[PDB]
Amino acid sequence: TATGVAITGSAPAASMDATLPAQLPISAASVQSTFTLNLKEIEESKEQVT
Amino acid sequence: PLVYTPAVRGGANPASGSYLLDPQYVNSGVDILQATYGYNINGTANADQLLQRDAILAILEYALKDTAFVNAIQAVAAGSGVTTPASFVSACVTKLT
Amino acid sequence: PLVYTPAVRGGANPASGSYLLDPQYVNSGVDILQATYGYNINGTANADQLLQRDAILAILEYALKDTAFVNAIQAVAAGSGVTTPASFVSACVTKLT
Amino acid sequence: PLVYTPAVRGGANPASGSYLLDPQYVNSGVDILQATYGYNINGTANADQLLQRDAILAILEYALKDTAFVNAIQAVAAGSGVTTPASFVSACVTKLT
Repeated sequence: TATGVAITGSAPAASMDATLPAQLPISAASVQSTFTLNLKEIEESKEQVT
Repeated sequence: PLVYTPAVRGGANPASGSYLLDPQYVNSGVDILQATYGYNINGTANADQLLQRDAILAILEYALKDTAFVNAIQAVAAGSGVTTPASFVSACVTKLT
Repeated sequence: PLVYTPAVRGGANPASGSYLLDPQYVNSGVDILQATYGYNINGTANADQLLQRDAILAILEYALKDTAFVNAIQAVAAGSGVTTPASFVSACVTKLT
Repeated sequence: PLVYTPAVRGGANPASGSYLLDPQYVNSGVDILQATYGYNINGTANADQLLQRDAILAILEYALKDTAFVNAIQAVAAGSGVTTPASFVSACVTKLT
């Protein structure tokens, strides 16, 4: 603050700024995907697709 | 029955174990906590202490930030006989039960 | 009337205003808390927030560590009309008044 | 309750889901089908669509091959008003119920 006092005044009260945090968290979750493919499906599709 | 999740948005159950609280502004917007909450360090949680951890986190996020709970815990501290503050916590346990 | 000095051994009123709470073991000796408490950040406390700050520390230095207060705030959450944890604090205000 | 197995001998539940039907000779004479049957391609079969799959494979294996079912479905098509065969199937669903 910057207030106006008299010329013979008495030095008004103090003030400062303030700095604040944000804290923005990540370790909770994760996006994922699965397949479940066989071992014989991979074999007969190496000769039956163009 | 209190259903509850940790109130920070994307950091609800931490994989590190150290649940870090977001800073809430207590005492009617004059002060600031900036707490954390470390999980299990002296054992496990044995299916009852999940309910006690359910109320420690709720009283530390939704209560101290509130302005009607702090004016109700103030009037207990200005009663009679409540000095040497193991009596303040024991005059508060008779009200709640 | 509650009159006390904060329970840390040599750091009651710091010069910086960043009062660091001692680490305490709250969930019946399972979970660690590790808070701080930054002082006046939106002006001074005008002798009414100076009384509420005397009470917020008392629920934080002493009460969450105690094993009889946490059982009382456990049984409030097991009421038949307490869900949605902003009505959890309105269910313990009425006990404290 | 229907008890049923896929009619081709060594190929009942295939790995890839492409259940190749064995060819049947359908018109009691002169034709052949050589169908297949792909399994779950637009989801899964959720415990009721197994029963519909239990009856589609029975009407496709043991019914089109028969000579008294193809004569029973012949006489419905020579009925009254059974034209534009989206109504042939709707005049057959009234007989089955």
